[PDB]
Amino acid sequence: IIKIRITLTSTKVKQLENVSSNIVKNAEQHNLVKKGPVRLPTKVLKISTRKTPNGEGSKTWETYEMRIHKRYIDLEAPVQIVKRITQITIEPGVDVEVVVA
Amino acid sequence: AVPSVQTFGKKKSATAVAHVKAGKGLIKVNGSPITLVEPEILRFKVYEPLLLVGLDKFSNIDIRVRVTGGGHVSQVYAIRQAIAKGLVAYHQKYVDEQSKNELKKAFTSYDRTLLIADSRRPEPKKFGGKGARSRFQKSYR
Amino acid sequence: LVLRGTLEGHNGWVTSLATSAGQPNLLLSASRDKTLISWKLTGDDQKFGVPVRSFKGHSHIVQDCTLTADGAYALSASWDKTLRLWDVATGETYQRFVGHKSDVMSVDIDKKASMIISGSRDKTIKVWTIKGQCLATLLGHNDWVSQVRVVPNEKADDDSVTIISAGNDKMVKAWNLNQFQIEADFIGHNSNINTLTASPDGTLIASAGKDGEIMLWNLAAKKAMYTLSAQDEVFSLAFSPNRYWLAAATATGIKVFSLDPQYLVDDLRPEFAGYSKAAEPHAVSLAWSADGQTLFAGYTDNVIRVWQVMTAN
Amino acid sequence: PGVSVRDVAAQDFINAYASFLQRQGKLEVPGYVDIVKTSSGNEMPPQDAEGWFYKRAASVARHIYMRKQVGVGKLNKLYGGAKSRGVRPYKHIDASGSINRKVLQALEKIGIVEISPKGGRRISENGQRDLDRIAAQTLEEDE
Amino acid sequence: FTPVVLATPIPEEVQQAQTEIKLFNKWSFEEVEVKDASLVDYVQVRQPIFVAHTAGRYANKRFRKAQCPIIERLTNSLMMNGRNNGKKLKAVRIIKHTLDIINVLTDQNPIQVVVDAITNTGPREDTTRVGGGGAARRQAVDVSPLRRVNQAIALLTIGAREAAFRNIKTIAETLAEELINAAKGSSTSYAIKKKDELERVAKSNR
Amino acid sequence: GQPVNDFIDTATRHVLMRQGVLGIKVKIMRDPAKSRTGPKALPDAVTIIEPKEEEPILAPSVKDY
Amino acid sequence: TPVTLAKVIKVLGRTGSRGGVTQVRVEFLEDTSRTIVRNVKGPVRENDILVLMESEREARRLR
Amino acid sequence: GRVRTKTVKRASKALIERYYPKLTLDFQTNKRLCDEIATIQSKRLRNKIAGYTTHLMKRIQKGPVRG
RNA sequence: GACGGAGCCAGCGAGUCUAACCUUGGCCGAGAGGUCUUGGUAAUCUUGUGAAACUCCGUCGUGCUGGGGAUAGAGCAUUGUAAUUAUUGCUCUUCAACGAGGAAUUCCUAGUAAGCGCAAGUCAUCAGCUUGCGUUGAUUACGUCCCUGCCCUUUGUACACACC
RNA sequence: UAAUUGCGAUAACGAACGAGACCUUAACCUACUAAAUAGUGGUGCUAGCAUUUGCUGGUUAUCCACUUCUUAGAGGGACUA
Repeated sequence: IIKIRITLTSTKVKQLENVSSNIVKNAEQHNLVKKGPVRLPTKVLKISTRKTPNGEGSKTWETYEMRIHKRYIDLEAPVQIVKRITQITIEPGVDVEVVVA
Repeated sequence: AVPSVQTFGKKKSATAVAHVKAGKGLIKVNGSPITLVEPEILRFKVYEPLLLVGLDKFSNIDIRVRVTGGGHVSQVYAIRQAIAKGLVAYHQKYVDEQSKNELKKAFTSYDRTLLIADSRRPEPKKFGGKGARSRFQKSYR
Repeated sequence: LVLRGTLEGHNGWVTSLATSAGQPNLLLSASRDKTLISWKLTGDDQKFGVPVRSFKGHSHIVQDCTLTADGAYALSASWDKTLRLWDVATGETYQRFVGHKSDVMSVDIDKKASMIISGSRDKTIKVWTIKGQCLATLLGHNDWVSQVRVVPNEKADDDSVTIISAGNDKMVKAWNLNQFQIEADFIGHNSNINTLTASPDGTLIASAGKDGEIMLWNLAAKKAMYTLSAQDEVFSLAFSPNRYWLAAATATGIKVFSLDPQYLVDDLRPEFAGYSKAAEPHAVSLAWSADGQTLFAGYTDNVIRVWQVMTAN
Repeated sequence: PGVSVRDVAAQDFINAYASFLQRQGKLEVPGYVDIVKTSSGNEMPPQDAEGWFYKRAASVARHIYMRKQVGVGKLNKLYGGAKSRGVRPYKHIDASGSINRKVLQALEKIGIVEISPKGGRRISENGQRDLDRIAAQTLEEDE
Repeated sequence: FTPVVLATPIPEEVQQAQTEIKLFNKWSFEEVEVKDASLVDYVQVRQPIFVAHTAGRYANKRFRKAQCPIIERLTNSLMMNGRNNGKKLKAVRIIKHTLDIINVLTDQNPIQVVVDAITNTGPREDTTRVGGGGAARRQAVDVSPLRRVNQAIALLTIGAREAAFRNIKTIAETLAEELINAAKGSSTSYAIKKKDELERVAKSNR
Repeated sequence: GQPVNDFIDTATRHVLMRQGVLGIKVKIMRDPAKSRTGPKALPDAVTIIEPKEEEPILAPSVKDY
Repeated sequence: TPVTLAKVIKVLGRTGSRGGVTQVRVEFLEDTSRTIVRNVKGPVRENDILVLMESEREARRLR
Repeated sequence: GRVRTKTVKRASKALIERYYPKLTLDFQTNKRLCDEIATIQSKRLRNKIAGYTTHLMKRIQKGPVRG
């Protein structure tokens, strides 16, 4: 019996929501308490860069953006369930981390 | 079960929470009374709903409002909107419908919307000018 | 039966209406302003009902509502895919019922008031409990389950219930909820079928829709009696608990008919000032009282007008 | 019927507690009370070169009463000023850390404010008490 | 007078002066009179206000600046000359002190002197530009009542600033003095002097 | 619109010649009908079904099972 | 002095070279049958009142 | 200027041309009807379709159309 | 309005691995700073970013005045291998042109113009710049084809390098 | 109509791009999911006061709720009704 905390940080939002739905379904499949999703804000990584090369023309700026979403869940699991929920719970690009205490 | 209710007013960023409980009559913002928050030239603007409705109804409600955001002006507008909403939400939930609607119509027949959130938000700054719609002056020659 | 006053306090179309069979003097009206409002009756010739409370929070239109007969539990079917159970005092949220993947359309309670019925625009007929778990999940209709109604069966409280339900896939189905199945099916409507009503004695159902043709099915021998030409869309239908009437709010007027024998008593028209002929304000919500002495009618323009029973001359 | 400081004003309580402090006198005030600026955001030493230490001490006692805990840097950020950068446009510059240090240490030498857990400085029981005794004075300012 | 006192005091001066009728800060909103035709529905004094700061939307539709209350429009007009844009609490403190000066100078209600002043200084016929081939003469035009109110308040404030600029005279004193002389015109006030010049150019260019 | 991002993909290549460089900007607009990740149509085509008629008179009477 | 107070019946159209003048008809507020074309300077609307010191002119297009 | 374009006008004429006896003059009911019988990609496009459809039904109960 | 105390109210943002990022809290320094730990790989700490305009009490009273602070001398710290041809910050002092800007000319129709500060980009240090963000918050229009331009039709042409 | 926007008129008919549709953000939502990296309430325990129950707090985990304000998913809403 241990007590872990998994943090899912990604930008493909519905892949995030689907892996968190997988996690909450596996957590209710053998319930821990309920420990539903805790939802951090959208960190917005905005860059403003000139559209123009070497400088002739009207001055234009594009604000390219990245939209990062962080979520995390506590769990009260055994170590074998920890290994399964770090291994068979995988997806492209979705950063998954399990911090223990 | 200590029949309280929490409501909320919202200016452009000044967001106030309003706690209303069945009490003795104290109206407080940031722990001090509303008579001791000091823009002082909007003091009658926050005095508006109380002496609007005639103060002998406030004797059984204690209200405490906390505001985050904005400036002095928008915080006074946030607290007056929030305690007026809390008054009419009390008179909806805990006493009669027509008392709620009577205070509601007496607020509508003066209102600066007074129980309604204003949709006025600041437009972004567009590039090419230090104003939101202003631009930098040009030379032509 | 001439008009006796004016009721206001809603902001949209007054959709539906109910009272309690023990205490006739309280009203609960559900209207298109996402809010369910109660009245007390005082019998004043200009302010006949006086507002008491309103239950709020719905993300869409409360379409239907019904109460129990001692004023204990209030049920509001609203198009935000839920049905809400309250008390008529303090408005506190007792039991939310979600589960319909599209808009709930009609709810009712039975005569013991622990089996809650909700017909829904996911083509389904759902029976939940007062707790909030589902007892019966019924498929069978091709299109929307627009209105459902329990029937008041025989006396002595038998352990057996019986229900009717319209469907704008052109059916009037009656279902037996002991083994959760159909018990009878009646056909003959030409257009989409909004409203159906069962009698006090549990053998007359009068059903109609956008046709203007009120067809009566007797569930005694399961026979089908006749059809009266209502000639416009019958917005709401009600059976009278004493005169055995068909009281119908229709797309131009309000036709009220006495069944035994075939004679129509009255063709009500409330007079307005300002609205025009192709812009008529029509009636939507109808309710008799529990004693059958007053009649409530809620309209598209927020208002409820009340009719009284009186002599001819 | 109950006395707290939030039922008297801010100007009037700060001036009343400054009058208390220059009445009771001994604070271990510094020697440079007429030399200094109070901030780098000022271009002239203050007008009342006499009792601004007592006004500053009264106001910071009120501020520490009002808050949870605070330090010398955040008191500098509070009492900073708008700086005339000359022809260059204005900014916000911090106040005198030395003066804020010696006034906070003087209220430590009374024991008005003390060191707090998780650092910084928090109000004492007797600091609240004497603040509420002068609040009792100002809530009996009505003759 | 039917008193009630609560936990927080909320003093009796306020509880008496405001509950029977809703005043200004402390000024008479009752018994005011606009003595003139063509100026009703363009002033606004019948629905009062507590203080003349208000959060109104007065641009999204066309004629709602007449629905805006009038001494608010006085504060809005005095917060200009872009060293002074956006200090509206300073401006409304200026009109509070101004109506104080009006009551200590005159026995009249100060909002009545405001109504009288813009009613008296609002010019009646202006003179607009024609294409004018050659000599470029200008046709006389009867100015609208909303522009009567607009140019009245505007010239009041321009006289306040340019008579208040380089002198020990402060803003409420100068605004009060232009307001009383534009109320009962003496032809010593810059507002009504500009009014008389507008009428002279309109007559001689008619 | 955002159909630029969804339903068409670009490919810009500088191609090196015997003389100076040429460039090819291939824009392939795939179907929305087989865009199996994303919405199955450009937001310009509305798909309706046609219904089935019913005979008018029908003799309104009762069946029983 | 003859300062005449008149009532707008109908507004007519935006004259002027620069496009800021309004042609208008005025009923006289005292007689119903004296209705005058008048060029007004600010914004005018229906149902409202005007001041005229020469209410007799009745001009045409301001070019 | 709220003038409806060819997608909304053509699709609303199509659903009233093959779906007259299903629809009504109710904005809420016809919004839910376009939910059921419309394969669309926007709630605002469906709202504008349903609004012009209620507009068309409100004049079609008063007379025909040339088309 | 300047100045001196006192009230005290924001939001988008950035932030160090095998090396010098944001730095809370105590200590001294008038100030700039330097020091001893604690906190952050960040809705966890810097942060309530306690920002400024604004607000109250008080001196100053029209004099190119204490407004403005340019220039210029002396010194103390910080960044850098390096600062003189000032990197920046600070202390003292010097107290200029500037008395509301000519002919022209620019931005703008609602939380919009304007005053007011902060973040971020380059960054060892340098923001008067810019990209964003918030605070206070208007007068005036709801038009026009007059001027400068645009689109459509009709017409004229000896113009097509197209009325320069 | 802002719109080659549509109604209509037709030697034109049926089409395509552009506009619109689309997408991001901004406003509302006591309505589902919630959260010691968000806030409240109550019981902790106590500080100052007047002590007439109270007020303003302090407490990183003392507990239990709670989701109104916060955050972000799934959705609602307006279509000139």
